[PDB]
This record gives sequence, structure tokens and C-alpha cells, in this order.
Amino acid sequence: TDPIMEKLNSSIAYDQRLSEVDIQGSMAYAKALEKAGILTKTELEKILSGLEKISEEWSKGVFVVKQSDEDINTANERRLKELIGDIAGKLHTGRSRNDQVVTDLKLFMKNSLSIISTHLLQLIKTLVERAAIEIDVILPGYTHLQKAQPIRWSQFLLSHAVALTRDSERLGEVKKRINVLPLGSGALAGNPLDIDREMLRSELEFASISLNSMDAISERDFVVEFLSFATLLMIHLSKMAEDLIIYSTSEFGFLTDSDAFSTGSSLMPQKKNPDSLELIRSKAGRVFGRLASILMVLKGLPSTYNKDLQEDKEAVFDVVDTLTAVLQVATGVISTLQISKENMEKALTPEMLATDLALYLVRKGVPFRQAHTASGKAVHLAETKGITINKLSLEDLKSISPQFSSDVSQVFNFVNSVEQYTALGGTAKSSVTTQIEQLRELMKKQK
Amino acid sequence: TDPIMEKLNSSIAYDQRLSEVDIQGSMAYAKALEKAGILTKTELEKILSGLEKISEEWSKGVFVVKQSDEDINTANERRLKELIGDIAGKLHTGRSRNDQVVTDLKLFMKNSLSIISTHLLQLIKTLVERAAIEIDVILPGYTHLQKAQPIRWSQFLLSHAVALTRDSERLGEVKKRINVLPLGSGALAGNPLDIDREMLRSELEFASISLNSMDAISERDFVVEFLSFATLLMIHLSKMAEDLIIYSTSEFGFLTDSDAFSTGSSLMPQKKNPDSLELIRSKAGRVFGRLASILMVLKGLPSTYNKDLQEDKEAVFDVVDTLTAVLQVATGVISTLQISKENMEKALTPEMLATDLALYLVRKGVPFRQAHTASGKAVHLAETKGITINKLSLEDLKSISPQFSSDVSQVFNFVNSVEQYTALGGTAKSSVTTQIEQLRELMKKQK
Amino acid sequence: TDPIMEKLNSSIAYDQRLSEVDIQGSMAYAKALEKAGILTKTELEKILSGLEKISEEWSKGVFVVKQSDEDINTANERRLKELIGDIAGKLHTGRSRNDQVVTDLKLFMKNSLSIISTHLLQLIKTLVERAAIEIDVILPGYTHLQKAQPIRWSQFLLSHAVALTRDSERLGEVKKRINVLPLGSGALAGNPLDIDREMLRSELEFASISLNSMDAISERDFVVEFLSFATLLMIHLSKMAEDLIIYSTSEFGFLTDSDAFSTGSSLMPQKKNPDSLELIRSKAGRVFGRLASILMVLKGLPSTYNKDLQEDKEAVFDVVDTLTAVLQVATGVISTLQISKENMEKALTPEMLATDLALYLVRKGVPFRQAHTASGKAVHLAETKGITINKLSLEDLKSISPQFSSDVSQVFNFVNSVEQYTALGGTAKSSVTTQIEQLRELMKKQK
Amino acid sequence: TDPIMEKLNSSIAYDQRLSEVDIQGSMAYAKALEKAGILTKTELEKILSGLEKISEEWSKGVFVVKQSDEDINTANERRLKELIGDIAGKLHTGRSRNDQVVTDLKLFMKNSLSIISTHLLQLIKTLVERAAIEIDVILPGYTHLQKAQPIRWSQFLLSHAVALTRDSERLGEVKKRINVLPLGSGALAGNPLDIDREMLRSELEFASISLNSMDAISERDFVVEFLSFATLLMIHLSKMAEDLIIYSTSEFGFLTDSDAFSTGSSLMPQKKNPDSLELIRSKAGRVFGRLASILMVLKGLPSTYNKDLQEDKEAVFDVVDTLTAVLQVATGVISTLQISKENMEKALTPEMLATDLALYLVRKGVPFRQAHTASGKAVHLAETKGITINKLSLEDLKSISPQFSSDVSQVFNFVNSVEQYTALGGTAKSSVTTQIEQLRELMKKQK
Repeated sequence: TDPIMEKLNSSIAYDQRLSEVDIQGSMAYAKALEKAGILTKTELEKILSGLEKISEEWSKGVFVVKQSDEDINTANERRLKELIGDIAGKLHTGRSRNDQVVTDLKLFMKNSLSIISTHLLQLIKTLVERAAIEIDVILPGYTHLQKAQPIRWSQFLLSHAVALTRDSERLGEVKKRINVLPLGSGALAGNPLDIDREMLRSELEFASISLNSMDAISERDFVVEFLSFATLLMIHLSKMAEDLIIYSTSEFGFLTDSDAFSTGSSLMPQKKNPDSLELIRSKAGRVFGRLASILMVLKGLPSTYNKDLQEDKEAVFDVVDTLTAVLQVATGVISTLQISKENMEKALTPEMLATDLALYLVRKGVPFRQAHTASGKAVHLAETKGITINKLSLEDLKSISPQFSSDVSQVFNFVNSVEQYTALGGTAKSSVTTQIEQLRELMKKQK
Repeated sequence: TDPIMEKLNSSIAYDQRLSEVDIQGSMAYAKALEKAGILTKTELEKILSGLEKISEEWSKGVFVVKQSDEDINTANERRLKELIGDIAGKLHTGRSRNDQVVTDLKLFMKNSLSIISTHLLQLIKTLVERAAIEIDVILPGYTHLQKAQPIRWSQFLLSHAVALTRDSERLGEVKKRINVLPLGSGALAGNPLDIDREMLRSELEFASISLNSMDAISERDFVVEFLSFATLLMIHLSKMAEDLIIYSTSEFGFLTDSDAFSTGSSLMPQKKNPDSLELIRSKAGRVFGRLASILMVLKGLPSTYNKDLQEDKEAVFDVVDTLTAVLQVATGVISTLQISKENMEKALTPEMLATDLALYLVRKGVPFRQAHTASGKAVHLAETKGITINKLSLEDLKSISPQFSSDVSQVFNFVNSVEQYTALGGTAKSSVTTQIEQLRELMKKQK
Repeated sequence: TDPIMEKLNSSIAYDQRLSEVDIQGSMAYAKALEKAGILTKTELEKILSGLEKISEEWSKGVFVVKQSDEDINTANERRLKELIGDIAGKLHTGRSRNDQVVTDLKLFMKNSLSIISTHLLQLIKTLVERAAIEIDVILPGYTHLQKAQPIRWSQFLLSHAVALTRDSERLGEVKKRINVLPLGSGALAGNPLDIDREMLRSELEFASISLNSMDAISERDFVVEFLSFATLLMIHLSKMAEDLIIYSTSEFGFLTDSDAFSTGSSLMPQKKNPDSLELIRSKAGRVFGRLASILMVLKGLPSTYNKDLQEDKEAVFDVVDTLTAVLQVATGVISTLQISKENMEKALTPEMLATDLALYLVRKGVPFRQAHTASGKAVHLAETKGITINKLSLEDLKSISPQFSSDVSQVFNFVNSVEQYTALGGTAKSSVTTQIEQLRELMKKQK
Repeated sequence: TDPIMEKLNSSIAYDQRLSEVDIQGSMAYAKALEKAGILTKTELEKILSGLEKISEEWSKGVFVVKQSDEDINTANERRLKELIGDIAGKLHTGRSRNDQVVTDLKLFMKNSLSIISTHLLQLIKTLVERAAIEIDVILPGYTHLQKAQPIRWSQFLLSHAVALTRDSERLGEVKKRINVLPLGSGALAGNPLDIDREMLRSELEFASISLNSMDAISERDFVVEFLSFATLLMIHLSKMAEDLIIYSTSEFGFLTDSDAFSTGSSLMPQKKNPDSLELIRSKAGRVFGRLASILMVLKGLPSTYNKDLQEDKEAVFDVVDTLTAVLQVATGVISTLQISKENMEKALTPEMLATDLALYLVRKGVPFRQAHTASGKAVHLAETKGITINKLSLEDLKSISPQFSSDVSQVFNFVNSVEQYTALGGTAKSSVTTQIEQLRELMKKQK
């Protein structure tokens, strides 16, 4: 009765989006009640009509929430009575809000997961398709942000795509456990009217039904799981954001964002701020915060139902909206991205080829340890001569090792360098292309 | 290098346990090298023998770790050099610490996850089994920690078993993705020797091979998923600890812990401290802490490899060491716990039957709200007459609603109340029985 | 796409409450600009008046938010221009959204903290008052949720009050660092007009001025601190809620919540669900989540300004709104709960006095180890005799130890038990009153 | 699985570093007992001498830890009996582990905090010192990691030092709440022997004593506060690492790390990996994870003592070790890094002066909007002419606006640019000198 207490319980402010799933759940329940004999065929007909009118009021946006509406379920419950009179009270028989709440969220989630899945797969398709087209671009690979060796721009794009593919895989698993109907669990012990849950299932299109009533109304695993999946996904995008922010600095000059996804200044148009990327990177923390909150909420709570559980809606609503938006922005960034081949090519230094020189020898039967030393020597010689490793003459190389035949010239070529990695997941064109194929088959399975 | 930075880079302190898996990676790799013409049969033979001898030393606990051994991979390399000499230097041809580390971890985790599931299933079995034996026991069902309605003890044990089975499903799922061979990805661009990754897979027993070299070297999703799974599991166990702790208070008296999993007082013979349950409950934060740190370690890191990743080992070893012990202790507690059917039944109050009184009129065709008002008048009446509702005379009842007949007597029985919930997932004995079977099959499919 | 990023970049939906502080910043800035000779006295007067008008609009609730308004700062600029013409543009001279946004949050937070401080002090005051009035109530002291020894209810209430007092102390520390003027830092290099920051500090009533432009613009320590403070505060409240919920069970029966702070049933008049306490408890996770998200948002961010920083607003707004409500509900729960001195005293058992029996011997000159065994023998003997410790006759006591005398009867008195704890901080009445005074001395300093 | 639980309680594996502080608390308690009449002068001197012996055994590393020792407190108790005989048992009179534990950590932390403080102050001193020396170096300031405007290198160093001084400020506050004596609280109701807590306070060197026994036993605020301080400190360091990791890229080339704090390549001499900076950045998550764990462990725990509290030791030990190391490495890096003034100046672009161009007109009396637009035109004219704005002829400027005079030439100077920021906190030399003086005074107050 305390005014502040009423306020703290008012979910009506944010749960209004659960309106349709509420109605969708009420209709199914009304149909099962008819089967239980609780409702006469005519009462059901009248109820389903009332319910269907409520949906229209919601769709049109002409539904009026009264001061007495603490939550969505109530709002729609009130409207039903206001419409079909007192027969609406029968609809309540046997069920509980504890039962409705989880059915509402799962139902909302199934719908939400589908939209998110579509956008995720589209992000992947965008990454693989751009990889295919730009398969000839070669740039430096980084370890500790220091240039290590050449790689194809496509191997870089594919590494992100491959990680995102595991996200779709996890999403599929999460969606499986969310597709379990909890309705018909009552307030704690089950539905007292021996209702037909199978009917409810088929009506709401769930894949199966909850095994235990106590568990069904008190567990929020499906929320934690969705939250974890969302968090790892965001970690993946934060890593992609970091890369593209760094690659788009004047210093690197590897690429440029579209004006639609960046901010500039009339005073110095050259300065293109990566707003899009910074927004995506920040959402990682926001989503993480939601995962951390629900985990702390659930810790140490006894069985069975407790009010603490009401924290779930705001968490899933916020993460669902964040992902739906974030994903679309990411797809936009990647697709309208402007790559600079010249700058990427210019970053490639002959010094990065010292290892390839050692590989050349290793292949000519020279044991690793020995081949590594020969390269170092060549690096030092080139240094003392005032030139670069690729500038060393056959004679200079011979001085170091007689194994250095004239064909060593081919080593000093960045494309030939990249083409050494032909093993399954390397940078050679063959491997890259194989990856594009594998990923395309994955998307077909919808993983 | 700075003395402190060197100490911070050293992992030899805790990674020693990865010795066997290092050797296993080295053996398989040595074989692939020979196949790639990098090693001769005689060189392969000598090396494999050396590797076997190092294993021997670890097993006998006679391996000596010198002060300069930065980590386990290093320790074994030095020892191989000390054993077979210079040809040992050929083993690292084309191999990088970057793809060695992930291979070691995934390998160790594969083995750990098998042991952990063994314990998880033993826990689930235990719960399902006891539930079967004590299916006739009834106790209060709680909502907001207040007695709500009669519930079967078994329906309570099963709510936990059902939650724990979902964990099993998730454990199976993380293992699927941990079972992917990352070896042969080189430092980041792949292996430059056209090495047979497929052969490495077969040797090491992984189910598949990584699609992208950069991803395989930098991703730590497998660590995240495992910690995420572990955290949810702990959330389930801390809830279970909360219940059993409250149920073991002198105020509840529902059960007692065996002396093996508690602590008492000589001065106070009946005071039994539930240490086991509190230790289990406290581990939830410990495990969650590891998840949080790794997500933070990963957030914002750029491609490809970074030293930051080193934080994965300690987080993983800790969680595996925690779950193994906690699951075992949880099993012991559940199995040796003694319940008091007396205190459980004695806790069942007539007030709890008020709802059934309403269910009764509903069955007599009485509209829900009408049936609800009547039970309210009934309880209030009994109140104004200083008596329990079950002691209201038939005439009193009829004075409230004509539909109250002699059969309303059956209503005032806890077993009869419990039986109302025959619907799928309810507390009726038939429903509990079905659940026990369904779970037995679930467990049966553990291979 | 662009429109998606556009909405994702908009904050007007929530930051409208920063309206007044924005107006306040602008007014101070205008005054300093005039002093710097950027504005004419006439121009100043026009701008100030215009700012007052806009302030009125928001106050009356008639401010029209044009769709072009991406945030509050832009909204007010639009309006000012619409009210006084082109001269309003001069107000932007040398200013940036970078130093505007931090001044806005600090000003809002500095205000909000005053309100939270008030509510916090009221909670403590309430706990201390009830502790004084109910200083004679005695109940069991718990350890591992098992009865340990009798304590005074006031000792229980004061343990929560002292903890809350440290939160109150941390609050002042936090408030101290929020009171630092960041305005006049520009985009990052400072303010280029040699503006008078001292004048700005005076106008806005800040305690000091920010030391470094880059830090003032990019630091969010004041947010992390506030959130860290808020989380610990909630941990304490969650512990308090945990106690009251357990104590209000029908099993414990120590107390009952007010009607305004609980939910009952018409069919079950004695079922009082502690809704208020469960809400308070759940707000811990919700507040913690905000801490964790901001900590992650800042982790690894390069200098200086980054769009990631905008996630701060919603974080503090939520936490500020949560604390304000929860503190008010906690105070009401305490002020209006009814305790059961009857039930509390019933819970005290003779067995709890076994330890005092040993103390009695210790004070007689008996070595600790020996006095302990004697009490155990006294306990066992009682057991075998089917009676309680207090029932043992002097004959039985003397056979155990000659040090037992007639005065041993005094031991078996709960009040006499408690009164042993006169050493500072203990449960003796003299200690409880000393605490009451000390906590009141403290609160006088917190104002 | 009893042995499993037993191992779970064996803190002896890590708590050994608490030997001295345990010895210290004991000696203070022994003296207090003697004063209270529990010990005779002779028993007292025997116990004190015995305690000294144990101290030495620990100092000499000769103390034999028998496998029956659960923790350090027990091990020491055992040893005293093995030295002084049954007189040792007198020390237990009225003391509790609950009481010892908190006192042990508080003493350990107090000492550890002094060490952390000095290292923190050293880092701050090094940053402030390098800023004084290198006050003439200028480089670009970044917003969105895009060149914004020229700032002095010293402004960048000071921005980090200032954030670090706040951390120092927080450490002192934490320190104050840790410096409160919890000993004398007993198991939960206080000490029954009327022990002199003031004596204990004096002996143990605490500033004050706990106000309430139940709080002193159950609270862990001092642990969470330390962890929060640690996390923010690490957040500041992770950011500093990020800056220096990027600034040391080949692409930026602003600075080079010492050989002692990096790792290079034999084949690539000019490649130096920022290992130190990556290890530092990675600890932020490690420390954060400990904070999150403890918070999760404390959430919802009932009064008073629970085994869950046992998770604090490892958390504190890990963070104290980590911080101590990280702080020394950070100081090393800053003190020995090589700066490239040439590459820094080379980063300065004429375009960055466009905004100063507008500022120039504002000082002439041209309103902000007009000035910003005129500058924009000059930027566009230059662009269309294929030249930089600093090469725009006076005639050209006069065609954009007659307000441009010959003195506009002074705008095109990066030192003149930096020098406009004379307002407090700005980048002008005078403003940077003032920060140094302000920092110096602060360092005097907190050491």
C-alpha cells in the first residue's frame, strides 16, 4: 500500500511490449479451459472475441492504460472484463501470474531471437562476401600490434566471421531451451484443473513442455544463457571495433568509414570520427552489466517463487534492443567500408621476409636452428651494406650459405609469402577460398 | 629483461600440470613433421623416445624444473635437448607457442570436462533415486519463504535435478566446441610446412580442425563458455545450498546433515553447522569471478595474439578444481542427509487447504470469483468462531454456498490436495513418477 | 544503417532531466564570456533572460522537443536561438560538448547525493531509535543459521546501523570528488579564451577546479566511485533483507511486516509475503550490474575523449532512482514492523547456556581447557538423565567439579548471560547504550 | 566425500603469510588476559617467550607444518602447546577464530597498503618528473583516436598522474577504515572476560576499535573497498598501457620501450613487443574478477558469521601481489622509455590549425558562427587549390573575409596554438608548470 512500494512494482512502464504474447497466451489458455469443461463453447467464443479486440486496440495504439494497471497482464485483464463483462473472470481459473510471467518472456524471446538470428547471419554473409571479392588484397598481420607477417585482407575478415558463426551456433542452442512451454505450471505445484498442456504447447507452438512445475516457474536459465551468448557476441564485436578503429587512424590509413557511419568536421573534413565503432565497443559493457545483474539476483535465492525474479524483463529487453541495433550498424560498417590497397601494400616491409628466407632453407634440408641463423646473418649483412634483405645479391647470400640458389629471389615477394600457408586454415588463396565455402555451407544450415 | 616482468611472465608455477598434454602435442607434431619430409624415420624414432622419457620423469615425480624454465613448454623442450641433443631443435620447425598453448588448454579441458560430467551425472542420479524412494513424503511448498501449499518432497528434489540436467546439456555443448584442433595454425598465418593437420587431429583425437589460423590462435570462446556454464551450475547449487540450510535450522527441522558434512559442538550436541552447504554456496562467487575477469581480459583486444591471453590458465585450473570438489561434496550431502517426515507433515496447516475449497466449488460449476469469495467467507467465518476451516460444519458451508455437499470433506486432506496436480509436471504421485522416468532416460543418454 | 546509428546516438529520451543543470552551466559560462569581453553587457542580459525562460518551460513541462534534438544540450541551444536570435551562437564560443557533459553529470550527481544522504541518515536514525526503545528484547544470536548464544535485539539492529554508517562515510568522500569543476576544459586542450574558471566555480558552487583538461574530459572516476559506493550499500541492505525475511517466516515468528510493506491472501490471512524486502534484495544485482558495465566500458580506452563514455548517464540515473526508493522502503519496513518478544524469548534454550557454565568455572580459577570439559560432562549427564542443563542439581554439578556452588544458578538466566558482554562493542546493556551515543555523535558529523 | 570437504577447509596452503600477524595478535591477547586476571605474570612471560620462538621458526623457514593443521591460526596454536605445554591453552579463553580471522587480515592489509602506497607514489613522481623535463615536446591530442589538436607531451603525462593521485587519495580513506581493531568481538556477542580492548588497540597499533561485535565479525567492507580501489587503479593503468601500446606502433612511432620491458626478434630487430604494457593491461580483469567474486559472496548472507566469508584471503592476497608487481613494472616503463620528438612534431598537421583560424576572427570581434564559417571556407579554398591552409595567401584570406590581416601568419605555429590554453588546466606551458606545483603539494599530503 506504500506509494513508493507500488511504484517499485509497476512494470507497466516497460512490459507493454508483452501485450500480444499475453493475449496469445490467454487465448490458448481459454481454449484449454473449454477442454476442461470450465468454459462453455459459447463463453470461449465470447472470450476469444474480447481478446481479439484487445489486440486491435494495442495495434491501433488506442489502448488506454488506467492508473490501476500495475503490469501488462493486468491491463489486458481489465480491458477484457470491461468488454465481455464478468465472464472474463473465469479465464483466471487455475493459472497464476508465476505461470504467465515466464510464458510471456519465453514467447517474447522466441520472436526476438529470430530477428537477431537473421541480422547475425547477415553480418556473417557480409563478411564472407566481402572476403571473396577482396581476396587479392594483402596487408600486415599483427601480434602485439607490431607487424609480424603478410596475410590477405580476407583471412582477417574471415577470422571475425568464423567467431560470429559460433555465436549463431550458441544462439541455436539457447533457442532450443527457450522453446519449452512453462504454461500450465500453476503457482507452484502444477495446474489444479488437470489441464491439457499438450494442447497449450501446440497452440503456442512450443517444441515441448516443462518437466517440473517448481523449476518452470522459478528458473531463469534461459535468461542467463541468452545474456551470456549476447556477451560473448559483444566481445567479438568489441574486438572487431578495436581493429577497425585502429586501422582507420591517419597513422594506419588502411581504410575509411562511410559518412553514414562516422562524424567529421567542416573545420577539418579529413578527421573522420568512428562513432559507429565506438558505440558498438561500448555496448559490450552494457550487455555484460545485464549478465552480471541477473546472475547476482539468482545467487542464493531459495525455492520457489520470489519477487527478485522481476528483474529479468528489463535485462532481456535492453539486450534484445541493443543487439538488434548493434548488428545492423556492424553490417552497415563492413559493407560500406572503403579499403585502401595502396596503404596496406605500403605497410608491407622486406624485413618481414627474413623468416621466409629461413623457411626457404628449411625446405632445402637445412635444419631449423641453422636456417634461422643464416637469416639473421643476412639481416645483419644487409644492414652493414646499407640496404634491405631483398636487395642482397646472390653472391652475398652464397657467402652466408651455399644452399642459397638463384631461386631464392622468389622469396622476396609478398604474394609468394602469403601462398606458403596452404594447410587447412592458413592464408594461401586455396585455404581462404576453402574457408569461404565452409562458412557458406554453415550459413545454409543456419549456424 | 626486468626481474619483475620476468616473474610476471613465468607460468611454470601452475602450468606444470599441462606436461602430459604438451608431450602429446609434441609427439603427434613430430610424426607430422616426419611425414612432411622435415624429419627422417631415425630422427622421429629418437625424438619420440626422448619424449617418452620426459613423460616417465613427470610420472615418477623426478623431473627437475630449472630456475630458467619460464613455462611447461619450455621445461620439456630443454629436457628433450638434454636427452637427445640437437635434433630436438627440429621439433619446433614451423610450430609456435601461440598454437601450442591453445592446444594444451583445449586438450586438458577435454579431459577435465569428462571427469566433471561424471560427477554431474552422479549428482543427478542421486537426486532422482532418493526422489523415488521418498515419493510418499509431503512437506510445505514455499513462495516468498511462506508456506503456500502441500508439496511432495520428491517434487522438490526433482526441481533441482531438472535444473542440473540443463547444465549437463550445456556441458555437452561446450565440449563439442572444445573438441576442435587448433594446432597447425602457426603464429597466426598458419603452418608454413603444408603439414597434415588432419593427421594431427587423428593423433590427438580431436573431432575437427580449426577453420581460420588467426581465430584459432586468438579466440578464447571455449574458456568463456566453460566459465559461463560453470557459473550457471554454481547458481543452481547455491540455491540448493540455500534451501537445505534453511531446512536444517532448528526452526524448520526438515532435515539433518550427516556428521561427515557438518560441524557441531561438544557443549551443544544438537547444533549442527552446515559447512558443506556454505562452502558450496561461497564457490558461486569464486567461479563467477573467473568468468568476469576473462570477459574483461578479452574485451577490446585487437587481432591477433596478445600477452593478455595468458590469464586463461589460472582461471580454468581454478574452476575445474572447484567444480570437481563441490560436485562430489554436493553428492555426499544429498545421499547421507536425513529427513524428518514428522516435522515435514507437522508443518502442514489447514489454512493451506483454503484454495482447494475454491477448486471444489469450481468443479461444481461455480465461477472462479464466486468460488473464491465463498472460501474467503468460509475462512473468515471459521475465524470469527475460533476454529480451523476443516472444522466448519456442513450447514455453515451451505450457509455460504448451497453447492457445498458432504463430499467437501475429502477436500480437507493433504494427500488429496497433492493429487489434484496430475497434469504434466505436477506434484501428483503419477506426475512425479513420470518425471523420474523421463530423467532416467535423459541420464541414460549420457554416452 | 544511418537512421539506426542516429537513434543509437540520441540521448534526449533520458537526459532531459539534465535540463536545469545545462541551463545553469550556460548561465555561468555566459557570465565568464562577458568578463572575457566576448559578450557585451547587453548581450549577456539577453542570453541570461532567455536561459531563464527556457528553464521556466521545462519547469512548467511545456518544453517542445523537436525531432532534431539529439540530446538535452542541443535542445536548449535550439530554443535559446529561437528566443533571442543569432546572438545565442556566441554562447558556444570556446565550449565543447566534452566539458559540458561532465559538468552536467557532476551537477546532477552532486544534487542527487544530497537527497540520498538524507534518506540514508533517516534509515540509520530509525534503526538507532528502535534499538533504544527496544533495548530489553533478547533473542538468539546466529552463526551458520544455527542458534549460538542469546543477544539483545538492539545489538542486532545496531550491527546494521554501524555498517550503514560507513556507507554514509564513503558517501561524503565520493561527494567530495564530484564537487570539482570540469567546465572550462574545452574539447581536451583546455579553454582557448583564457576564461575565468574561478568565476565559473563560484557560480556553480563547486569546491575546487579540475587540475588537467584531458583528465577532466575523459575521467569517469566519479561515476565508478558512486556506483561502487551504491553497490556496497546494497550489499548491506540485502543482508538486512535476508535477516528480516528469515525472521518473518512462520517457522521463526520473530516479527511481522506492516500491511503497507507486504502482500497477504484473503484465503490465507496469516500469509504475509515480504515483497518489500525481496525488492530491496534484488536491487543489489541491479546496482552491481551498473558498476560492472561502466568498469568494462572504461577498460582499455585510449586518451582522450571517446563515444564509449556516453553509457554513463543511464547508469547513474538508474542507480540514483533505485537508491532513493529502496532507502525509503527500508526505513518504512523498520519503523513499522512488529516484533514478537514472546517468540523471540521462546527461541532461547538452556543448551545455549553451556558456554556460560564453562565461563563460570573459568572465573572460579579453573583452567579454560578443564572448565570446557566439565561443561561437556554436565551436558552429557543431563542428556542421559533426560533433563536440561539448568535442571542439574548441585549434587550432580559437584561430582563433576567442586568449584560449582549455589551461585551457579545465576548462570542459567539469559539476561545474566548477555550482561557478561560489557567490554566495548558487546551485547551488555552498557555497551548497547554506548553504541547508541557513538552512532548519534557520528550522524551529527555527517551533516 | 568427507576428505573432499576437509581439503576444502585447508587454508594452510595459502594463509601461511599470516604467521607473523597471528603471532602479533596472540601476544596482544596474552597480555590483555593477564591484565584481566586470566593469566599470572609467570604464565604470561612463558607464553610470550614461546610465541617468540614460533616467530623465529617462521623467520628461519624451519617451521614444520604438520598435515593436521587446517590453517595458520591452528598450526601456531599447536606449536605453542608443543613448547610451553598446557599453559598455551589459556590463550583460547574468550577468544574466537571469527575474531582472529578479521584481525589477521586487517593487520596484513595495513602493512601491505604501506608498500602499495610507496610504489604508487613512485609512479606518480616519475610521471611528474618526466613532464617537467620534457615540457617542450609537442604532439597531437586525440579524440576518437583521430588527430584533434596539438598538446604538450607533458599534458598527456600529467593527465595520467592526476588520475593516479585520486587513487592515492582513495587508498588513504580505505586505509582509515582498515585501521580499526576487530579483536575482542568474540564469536559474535563480544568478549565475556571484560577484556581491555584499548590495551589491544595500543599494542596492535590500531587507530580505533570496532563499535559492534556482530558487525566486526561479519563485515568484509574493508576487503570490497580495497578491491574497488584496486580495480579503478587498474582501469587507469590499462588505459595508460593502451596509449603506450598504440604510440609505440611502427605506424605512430612516438616512443620506444626499453629492452628490459619489451621482447624483440632476431630476424626483425626493429620489432619490439610491448609485453610489459600487455601484462599490465591484462591484470585489470584479474583484479576486477576478485572484486566481483567477493561482492557475489557477500550478497544475501544472513547475520552473522558464515563459512562463505572464508573466500576473502585468496582474493586479497592475489590483488596485493598483482598490484605490487604491476606498479613497479609501470614505473620502470615510464622511466626508461625513449621518446621521439621528431616523429611527434611530424604528426602535427596544418589542418589542425583551422579551429585556431576561427579563434583568430573571434578575437577580432567576429562572432563565433561567422568565424567558424569563414574558417571553413578557407579550409575549402585551400583544398580546391591543392594546398594547405598555412599556404593560403593574405589576398585569399581577405577574399574569404576582410578581417584577416597580416598577423594571421602567427596562427600557423603549433607552439602559438598550444600557448592559447593559459586558463587553468590547459596546455600552455604556464598551465603545465602550475599542475606540476599542485601535484607536488598533493604528494606531500599523501605518501
